[PDB]
Amino acid sequence: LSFPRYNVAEIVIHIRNKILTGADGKNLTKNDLYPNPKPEVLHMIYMRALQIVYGIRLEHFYMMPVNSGVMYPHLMEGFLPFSNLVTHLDSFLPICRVNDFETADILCPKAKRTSRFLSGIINFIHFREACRETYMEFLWQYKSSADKMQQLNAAHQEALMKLEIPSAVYVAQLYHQVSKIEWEYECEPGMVKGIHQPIHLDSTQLSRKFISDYLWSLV
Amino acid sequence: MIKDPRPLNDKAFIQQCIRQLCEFLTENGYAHNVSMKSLQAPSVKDFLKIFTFLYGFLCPSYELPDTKFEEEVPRIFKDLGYPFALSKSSMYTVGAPHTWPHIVAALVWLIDCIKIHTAMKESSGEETEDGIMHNKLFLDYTIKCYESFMSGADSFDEMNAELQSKLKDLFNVDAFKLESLEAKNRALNEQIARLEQERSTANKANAERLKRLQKSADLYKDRLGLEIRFTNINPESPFRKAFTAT
Repeated sequence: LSFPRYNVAEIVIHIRNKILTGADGKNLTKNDLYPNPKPEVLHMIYMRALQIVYGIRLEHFYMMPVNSGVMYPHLMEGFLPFSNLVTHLDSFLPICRVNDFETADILCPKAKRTSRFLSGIINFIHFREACRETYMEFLWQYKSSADKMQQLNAAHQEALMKLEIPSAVYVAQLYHQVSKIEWEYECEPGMVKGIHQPIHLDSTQLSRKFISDYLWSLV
Repeated sequence: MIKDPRPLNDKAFIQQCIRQLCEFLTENGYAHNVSMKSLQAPSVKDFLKIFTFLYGFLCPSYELPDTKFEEEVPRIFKDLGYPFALSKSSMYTVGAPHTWPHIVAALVWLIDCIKIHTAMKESSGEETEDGIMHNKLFLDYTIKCYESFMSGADSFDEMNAELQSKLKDLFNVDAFKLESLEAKNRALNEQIARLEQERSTANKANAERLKRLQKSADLYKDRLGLEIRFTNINPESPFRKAFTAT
């Protein structure tokens, strides 16, 4: 495979569609591409391409580096684009399957060469478009299941953080121990019944004191 | 930026431009002797050597065509974005008294370009307008896909696998690691509902057994006539055989 080679006419359409936006796209014609490409137009195109592929602000191409040391910063504006183009374009065109891009191509664009470079860029743009679809699908499968692990740590650490008589017994036990008796609760509707020997007293036909005395006489 | 903001008539201004030219050559290894004296009025020959040297920093291994230098040099300046025209004839007379001031200015402008370039070489985007986040990763993937596509395709499973692996690490999520906590956090919820049931059976088995031990306490207090927190010792008046003998 070498990449498909568009004719100038088709190159304008693809650039309008994918690279140049609004007024910049509208103004593009075959004329500023062939037979004498226009450096200013090509600069615009390469900058846009780089901004799309790498995410680079247009600003970044017009930046005056720190202790520059230049006499007249403002006489420098025409040169600035170039400096920043070169470095990125050396890396980017190989990716587009172009291996013979040279600074002359930025400074003084030739017809047949820039046509081939533009097709290289355009074809890569279509390919990544296809790659974007599948990447984004994968990036909503993993980041969505990351949301399902946020909620799975919300319900797990909350329910891990929630997990993170000595007066009535001794009174009721002394009765049982010192007397050595226990009631049967089958004491009819009135009588008293229990075990010590079996104790069986009527209580309707017996005094309270008689019952007390009979119980303590066995202790 | 036409206009000439530069006072090309000021001898001090030119001499200073000459000095920069001199300094840059001497300090960046120009192979030929230069000095303030030798740069007051260079020949076309020496000029062409100096220019070839300087432009060399922007176009490595540049050499000028053996003919039509009067056209090349100005064209080169134009393409670099030099705001002021260099006439075909000034090229023929570079070091002459009405020419050198204009040329040396151009050279000093060329030196600034070089300084700019030189700098943006030593000192050296993960969000995209399409909506791609982690662009460096996506680029890495797209590039690898393209190279494969380059050769044979039309599958990118090596790439998709590697991408999947990198996404696993970046997010720490697996179809297993998510599922593991799914039953792991469900396991303690039933256990919590079960620990709730112990504490719920502990409330009814306490309030019913304390209501049952009080009735037995009343039954012992009535039968034996003994209260602890005595009766029936022939009075039923409040107060064993030591109490019965009094």
